[PDB]
Amino acid sequence: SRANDAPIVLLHGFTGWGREEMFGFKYWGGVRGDIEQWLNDNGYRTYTLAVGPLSSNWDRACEAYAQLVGGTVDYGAAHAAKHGHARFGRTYPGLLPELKRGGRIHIIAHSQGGQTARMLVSLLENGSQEEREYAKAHNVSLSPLFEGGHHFVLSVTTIATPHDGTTLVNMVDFTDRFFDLQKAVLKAAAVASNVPYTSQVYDFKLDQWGLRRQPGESFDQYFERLKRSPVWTSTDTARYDLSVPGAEKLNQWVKASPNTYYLSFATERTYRGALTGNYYPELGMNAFSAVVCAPFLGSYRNATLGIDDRWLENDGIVNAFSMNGPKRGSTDRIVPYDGTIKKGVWNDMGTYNVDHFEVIGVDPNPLFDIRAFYLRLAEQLASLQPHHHHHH
Ligand SMILES: [Ca+2]
Repeated sequence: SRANDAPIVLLHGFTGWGREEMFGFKYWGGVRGDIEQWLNDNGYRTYTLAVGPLSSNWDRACEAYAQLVGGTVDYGAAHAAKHGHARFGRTYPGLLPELKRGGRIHIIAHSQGGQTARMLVSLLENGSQEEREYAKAHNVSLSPLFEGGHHFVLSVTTIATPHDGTTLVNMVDFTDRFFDLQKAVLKAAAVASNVPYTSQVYDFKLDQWGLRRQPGESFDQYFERLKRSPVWTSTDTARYDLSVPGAEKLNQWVKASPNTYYLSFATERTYRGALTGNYYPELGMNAFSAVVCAPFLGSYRNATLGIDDRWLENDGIVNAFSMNGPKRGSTDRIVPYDGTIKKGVWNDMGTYNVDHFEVIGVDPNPLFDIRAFYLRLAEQLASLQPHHHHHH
């Protein structure tokens, strides 16, 4: 039964856009519909975050905070100076001013969005010691996000998240395939990549870096410039955070709050080969992933980097082994779901036979009851108790 009234907030990964972008083709629902609308219609108040898809988890968290409470994005003086980007970004009206009033939220995140959510919670709770100290030594102002003490998040749900990174980033032609992936997503929403569209369409939100598609520039050309930009070349990027070392690093500081519930969902759309031990993509997997990404993910081994046979099963984009929760360089606890949702630990809700894009409806899958998946999820989050009790 309903035990809390917190609103649900949806969060995307290395790909994603606002509800008004892509001519309305939703990241959350894709060809299958509108996930946010489905939840709202069924009585679970739901909102959508849109943040920089290629940006670091840190930038994304700063953007999320501001998008939630309202205001101008504050990346932190120490952080901005450390990476040579702007300190202030876009201004948001704020989706949930109630947060400043004691309200809470459930975050449902997909792909890299899971890392962002974890980071958000950490910053909210603990702030940033480095930002606090930089503020004091330089006499610069400080965003509340870096103070700590905030309690807005009742839970975090991650779906197909690379908590321990994805081996996809080790592909020699990663840079080109990655951007071709973006092109495939554009293709899914019936948008061409060789057309200099005058409407926005897909805003990558690179205010901090001063980058944006110009008049007369198609996505193809825009991506060519991005590839040579700091959002692809720096350590303050999705590219880095998505990597096995980059993830481990993030895990070294981004910890599970003992005040928040965490749910994890894994995905797989592969089959094992008997003679090679490798994993192959199943019939139905989004075409781009099956041809370009899956073969690699299910065959790439690296002993020195710790990548072995447990890393081969994948969802076409991320290794399944990486989803149940942070493990590399982490102190977080992961617990297999036993009918009871524990606090401050990762509740491994299992593995689902869906690919990276089918799970959000971007790639069709008629055997996947997407509406029921999310409704079941919403009902489960709504049943979370704001404070459980110790019993026999
Ligand atoms: Ca499919």
